[PDB]
Amino acid sequence: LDVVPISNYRLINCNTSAITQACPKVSFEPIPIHYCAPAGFAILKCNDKKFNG
Amino acid sequence: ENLWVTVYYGVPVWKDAETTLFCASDKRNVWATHACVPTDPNPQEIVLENVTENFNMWKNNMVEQMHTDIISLWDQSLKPCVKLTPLCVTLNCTNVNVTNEIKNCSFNITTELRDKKKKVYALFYRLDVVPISNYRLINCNTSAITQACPKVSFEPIPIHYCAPAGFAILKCNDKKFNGTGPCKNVSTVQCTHGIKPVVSTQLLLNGSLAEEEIIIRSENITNNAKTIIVQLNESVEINCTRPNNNTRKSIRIGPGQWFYATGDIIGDIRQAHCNISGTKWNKTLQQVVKKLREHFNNKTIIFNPSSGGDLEITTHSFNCGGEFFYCNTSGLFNSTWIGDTITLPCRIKQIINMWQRVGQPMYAPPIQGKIRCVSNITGLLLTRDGTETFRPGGGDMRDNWRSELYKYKVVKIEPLGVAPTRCKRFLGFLGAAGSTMGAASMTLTVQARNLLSGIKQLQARVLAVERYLRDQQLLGIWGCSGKLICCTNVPWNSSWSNKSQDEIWDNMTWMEWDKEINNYTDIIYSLIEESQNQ
Amino acid sequence: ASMTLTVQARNLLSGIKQLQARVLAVERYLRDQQLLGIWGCSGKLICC
Ligand SMILES: *[C@@H]1O[C@H](CO)[C@@H](O[C@@H]2O[C@H](CO)[C@@H](O[C@@H]3O[C@H](CO[C@H]4O[C@H](CO)[C@@H](O)[C@H](O)[C@@H]4O)[C@@H](O)[C@H](O[C@H]4O[C@H](CO)[C@@H](O)[C@H](O[C@H]5O[C@H](CO)[C@@H](O)[C@H](O)[C@@H]5O)[C@@H]4O)[C@@H]3O)[C@H](O)[C@H]2NC(C)=O)[C@H](O)[C@H]1NC(C)=O
Ligand SMILES: *[C@@H]1O[C@H](CO)[C@@H](O[C@@H]2O[C@H](CO)[C@@H](O)[C@H](O)[C@H]2NC(C)=O)[C@H](O)[C@H]1NC(C)=O
Ligand SMILES: *[C@@H]1O[C@H](CO)[C@@H](O[C@@H]2O[C@H](CO)[C@@H](O)[C@H](O)[C@H]2NC(C)=O)[C@H](O)[C@H]1NC(C)=O
Ligand SMILES: *[C@@H]1O[C@H](CO)[C@@H](O[C@@H]2O[C@H](CO)[C@@H](O)[C@H](O)[C@H]2NC(C)=O)[C@H](O)[C@H]1NC(C)=O
Ligand SMILES: *[C@@H]1O[C@H](CO)[C@@H](O[C@@H]2O[C@H](CO)[C@@H](O)[C@H](O)[C@H]2NC(C)=O)[C@H](O)[C@H]1NC(C)=O
Ligand SMILES: *[C@@H]1O[C@H](CO)[C@@H](O[C@@H]2O[C@H](CO)[C@@H](O)[C@H](O)[C@H]2NC(C)=O)[C@H](O)[C@H]1NC(C)=O
Ligand SMILES: *[C@@H]1O[C@H](CO)[C@@H](O[C@@H]2O[C@H](CO)[C@@H](O)[C@H](O)[C@H]2NC(C)=O)[C@H](O)[C@H]1NC(C)=O
Ligand SMILES: *[C@@H]1O[C@H](CO)[C@@H](O[C@@H]2O[C@H](CO)[C@@H](O)[C@H](O)[C@H]2NC(C)=O)[C@H](O)[C@H]1NC(C)=O
Ligand SMILES: *[C@@H]1O[C@H](CO)[C@@H](O[C@@H]2O[C@H](CO)[C@@H](O)[C@H](O)[C@H]2NC(C)=O)[C@H](O)[C@H]1NC(C)=O
Ligand SMILES: *[C@@H]1O[C@H](CO)[C@@H](O[C@@H]2O[C@H](CO)[C@@H](O)[C@H](O)[C@H]2NC(C)=O)[C@H](O)[C@H]1NC(C)=O
Ligand SMILES: *[C@@H]1O[C@H](CO)[C@@H](O[C@@H]2O[C@H](CO)[C@@H](O)[C@H](O)[C@H]2NC(C)=O)[C@H](O)[C@H]1NC(C)=O
Ligand SMILES: *[C@@H]1O[C@H](CO)[C@@H](O[C@@H]2O[C@H](CO)[C@@H](O)[C@H](O)[C@H]2NC(C)=O)[C@H](O)[C@H]1NC(C)=O
Ligand SMILES: *[C@@H]1O[C@H](CO)[C@@H](O[C@@H]2O[C@H](CO)[C@@H](O)[C@H](O)[C@H]2NC(C)=O)[C@H](O)[C@H]1NC(C)=O
Ligand SMILES: *[C@@H]1O[C@H](CO)[C@@H](O[C@@H]2O[C@H](CO)[C@@H](O)[C@H](O)[C@H]2NC(C)=O)[C@H](O)[C@H]1NC(C)=O
Ligand SMILES: *[C@@H]1O[C@H](CO)[C@@H](O)[C@H](O)[C@H]1NC(C)=O
Ligand SMILES: *[C@@H]1O[C@H](CO)[C@@H](O)[C@H](O)[C@H]1NC(C)=O
Ligand SMILES: *[C@@H]1O[C@H](CO)[C@@H](O)[C@H](O)[C@H]1NC(C)=O
Ligand SMILES: *[C@@H]1O[C@H](CO)[C@@H](O)[C@H](O)[C@H]1NC(C)=O
Ligand SMILES: *[C@@H]1O[C@H](CO)[C@@H](O)[C@H](O)[C@H]1NC(C)=O
Ligand SMILES: *[C@@H]1O[C@H](CO)[C@@H](O)[C@H](O)[C@H]1NC(C)=O
Repeated sequence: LDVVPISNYRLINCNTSAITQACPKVSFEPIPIHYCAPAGFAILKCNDKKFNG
Repeated sequence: ENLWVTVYYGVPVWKDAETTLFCASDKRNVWATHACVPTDPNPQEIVLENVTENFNMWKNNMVEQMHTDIISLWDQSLKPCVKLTPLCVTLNCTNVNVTNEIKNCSFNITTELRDKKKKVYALFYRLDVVPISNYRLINCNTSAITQACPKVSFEPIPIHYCAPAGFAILKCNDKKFNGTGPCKNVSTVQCTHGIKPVVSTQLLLNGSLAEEEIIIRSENITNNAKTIIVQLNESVEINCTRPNNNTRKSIRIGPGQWFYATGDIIGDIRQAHCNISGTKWNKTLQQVVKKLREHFNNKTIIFNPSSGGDLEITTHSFNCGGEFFYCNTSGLFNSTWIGDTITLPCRIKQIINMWQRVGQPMYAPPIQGKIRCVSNITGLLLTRDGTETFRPGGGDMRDNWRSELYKYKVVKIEPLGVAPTRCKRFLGFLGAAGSTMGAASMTLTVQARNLLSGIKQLQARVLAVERYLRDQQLLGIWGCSGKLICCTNVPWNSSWSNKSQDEIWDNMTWMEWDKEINNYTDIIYSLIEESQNQ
Repeated sequence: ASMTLTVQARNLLSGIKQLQARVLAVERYLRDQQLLGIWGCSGKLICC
């Protein structure tokens, strides 16, 4: 899936852009991020069990 | 008798100052990086009655500010695109199929595959190619050539400059005002008019016109070391064209790296040129000379072509539809004055070095089809030789901007001050500046509110807050932390001022008062702080 | 020492790292002033 026919083949993105490899020491495991309010603002939360949106 | 020092805050006075201004303006135009805000759809102008202010366009720091911002916008806009360093190879150039100025060059380039090369052809203008398998691009031995980002036009967008909190921009409205001196009609504005960042070298294009007559502005009309800016009260149209039906060819250099080359030319090869009406040009010169004879004695005045230097200075350059033209103006500056259509041939270049920055060339991609544009000559840049001789010239861009910013001055508001009185313990912003103190003291809230109203903007905002707080801390120390008018118990010294209450309050303005007791402020402020601790 | 309070009060106001330092200095100044306003004597250095 990463190789495309054109001494037979080319990498799939060589005619469109630069491919950057993932930095090898960097994992992709999700870390929970909390979003918090600045001074002057507040975040309100809805607690209705059947609330759809 | 019984006079005491009273502190007033929000007093409509000011002192000259330099600061950071912000833009206001309103795809991907080179001058539209959105680094700054939209305009005010209805900005106000406040006439200051009875205000005389000394202006000096040659000491105006707004010019330096504009020059720097223009360079920055240009450079930011050219960062995200293709460099042409892969093209610095030897070219094989001939003239086999062009004419019975343009060379047909072949060369090798890379492709998206690093192990492959191919031979390609392109047309180049002679001015961009230097002989050494015969030729090299003109800047390959000195720097990297970056092509213009292909989706970015260079058409000027008016930029308004606006004052930060704590500052004001004053405008001079005298019809015959030249570069310096007192202006008897001063208005306060939020922002400047929009100024188009038009780049040109001998004639000024698309600027403002003079209202009554031609105005000749110079720092020193009697020097030879200074330029002369001549503003016309009537425009002269200049019709420029690039008649060759050039085609565009797109060449792949690498992985998403595209180069735009001139392809072949359809039809005849013709020379670029500009058309100026003969009669308007002559009327313009009779008037330019007529007003020049008012500074010069009744001597013969002659005009000659630019005396020397490179193409950027000897010719009139401009950007017309994205192409960079250089035109020969010897057909205009060639005359003697004593007590049909003009055709200027031109040249086109693709590799340019703007604002005299050596080592930073840019390649303008060719533009598909014919180009035509009509511009307004609104002024001239002249110099003098050591009969008086004038020549067109001056490649220093600050002179173009001085022709629009000459009416504006930046001042800093100084809201705190004192005056004696008998107490013991809608005009708009600065509208009261020309009023007497007894009237002006009633608009203090208007100015107090205007003290609060990228890194350079954060620094400006943080500093304005710090200034505000330093004044509030001082008032808290003296007393009356919550008031704009504060009576204290320091008695008034007739030695600071022996003027009567009527002279001070019903005749003098706050500006006059500020000057009158300017050197006692470091005494009075200390006395207030000291009496407070008793 | 209580007679030199203005000397120190004035020295509370007197790149990114400098902007952060200056913004923070302002914020702590204001927090002290807000507190004094809540207690009373918002404009005084000595408050009974
Ligand atoms: C002083 O002030 C003068 C007045 O403002 C200036 O003159 C004006 O200068 C501008 C900019 O050069 C001229 O505007 C250009 O006019 C071109 C002519 O098009 C004509 O035909 C069009 C047909 O549809 C019509 O719509 C136009 O109204 C007009 O009749 C335009 O083609 C050109 O368009 C550019 O901007 C477009 C924005 O969307 C863009 O889409 C265009 O793309 C085209 O070209 C590119 C090039 O690669 C192709 O790739 C595209 O596929 C497509 O073909 C193009 O980028 C623009 O509107 C204006 O006409 C002119 N006025 C006069 C009276 O001539 C002076 O220049 C100022 N002086 C100085 C020194 O600056
Ligand atoms: C690509 O690799 C293949 C590998 O099989 C090469 O094909 C032949 O491989 C055998 C393996 O024993 C060799 O003995 C042959 O000599 C190879 N052929 C040739 C002509 O040498 C194939 O040639 C390689 N292609 C390229 C471009 O190197
Ligand atoms: C880069 O090369 C790839 C592969 O040849 C191109 O992708 C093909 O584009 C055509 C366009 O119609 C499609 O029909 C094919 O199905 C695509 N192939 C694959 C594997 O997706 C791609 O368009 C090329 N990019 C450029 C800029 O030319
Ligand atoms: C540069 O291009 C010219 C193009 O004319 C080459 O000159 C000759 O071109 C004719 C065209 O029919 C060929 O038949 C000749 O064989 C070319 N001359 C030679 C000596 O081969 C010229 O040679 C090219 N130069 C380089 C460095 O390639
Ligand atoms: C890069 O190459 C150009 C072209 O040879 C050099 O420009 C020439 O410099 C000499 C110096 O005396 C001038 O006399 C020529 O008139 C210049 N030629 C042109 C076309 O302007 C340039 O100096 C070289 N740069 C470096 C760093 O060597
Ligand atoms: C002094 O300058 C002001 C502008 O600051 C002039 O006021 C303008 O006058 C024109 C006359 O048609 C009006 O259209 C504008 O709307 C006025 N502008 C403002 C802000 O009021 C004023 O006329 C000038 N006075 C003199 C003696 O030159
Ligand atoms: C070139 O100068 C002419 C004449 O001064 C400008 O055309 C007129 O400008 C006035 C300004 O109030 C308008 O009211 C007229 O409607 C304009 N004429 C037309 C036909 O629209 C012209 O706009 C100037 N060109 C540039 C590029 O500034
Ligand atoms: C612009 O106008 C000002 C004001 O008239 C000129 O300044 C005067 O220049 C004469 C020259 O001898 C001095 O004696 C006056 O004292 C100057 N007046 C002031 C208020 O300083 C100025 O020279 C003019 N400049 C041009 C290029 O016309
Ligand atoms: C404006 O230009 C004139 C002419 O160059 C200056 O006048 C000269 O000033 C120098 C200074 O010492 C004298 O030595 C010359 O003899 C003066 N020449 C004349 C003709 O008087 C004048 O000083 C300049 N003014 C400013 C403000 O720069
Ligand atoms: C520059 O081009 C303009 C038009 O774009 C010319 O203006 C026209 O001139 C003819 C001359 O007979 C008039 O009949 C038209 O009515 C004019 N059109 C407009 C809109 O005014 C202008 O003359 C050209 N300038 C030069 C120097 O040739
Ligand atoms: C502008 O064009 C004029 C001619 O129309 C050029 O002047 C000529 O320059 C050559 C250079 O060798 C002289 O031999 C001629 O005698 C000059 N002609 C006249 C009438 O003096 C002028 O050099 C060109 N200027 C620019 C900046 O290109
Ligand atoms: C300025 O205009 C004059 C007059 O048109 C030009 O004088 C010409 O000079 C050339 C020089 O070789 C003579 O051959 C012509 O016969 C002269 N013209 C006339 C009518 O006698 C002068 O050259 C022009 N200057 C420039 C720089 O072009
Ligand atoms: C420059 O020439 C081209 C081609 O001669 C003109 O554009 C069109 O090109 C297509 C290509 O297939 C032709 O089918 C069209 O008939 C051409 N248009 C016209 C009106 O002939 C292009 O317009 C020319 N440019 C100019 C400014 O004349
Ligand atoms: C500018 O000065 C004029 C007078 O020099 C001021 O006009 C006076 O305004 C007062 C206001 O009550 C009137 O009582 C006087 O009768 C006016 N004098 C004249 C001669 O009409 C004018 O108000 C001043 N401008 C400002 C903003 O205060
Ligand atoms: C690889 O090259 C050989 C050489 O003939 C060809 O037969 C084969 O079909 C090619 N394969 C691809 C994917 O191009
Ligand atoms: C381009 O590369 C080929 C490779 O053989 C060479 O023969 C040709 O002369 C090169 N072209 C130029 C203009 O150097
Ligand atoms: C190009 O190279 C040929 C080879 O001899 C030479 O004769 C010709 O004069 C050269 N042209 C340039 C511009 O160097
Ligand atoms: C420009 O100034 C001259 C000076 O006399 C005047 O005669 C001419 O009418 C003015 N032009 C305009 C458009 O007002
Ligand atoms: C311009 O005025 C001068 C004055 O002598 C005259 O000689 C010249 O022919 C005039 N030019 C035009 C285009 O009328
Ligand atoms: C005025 O200044 C003199 C300076 O010696 C001082 O002695 C006097 O008391 C002062 N008067 C007032 C009203 O401050």
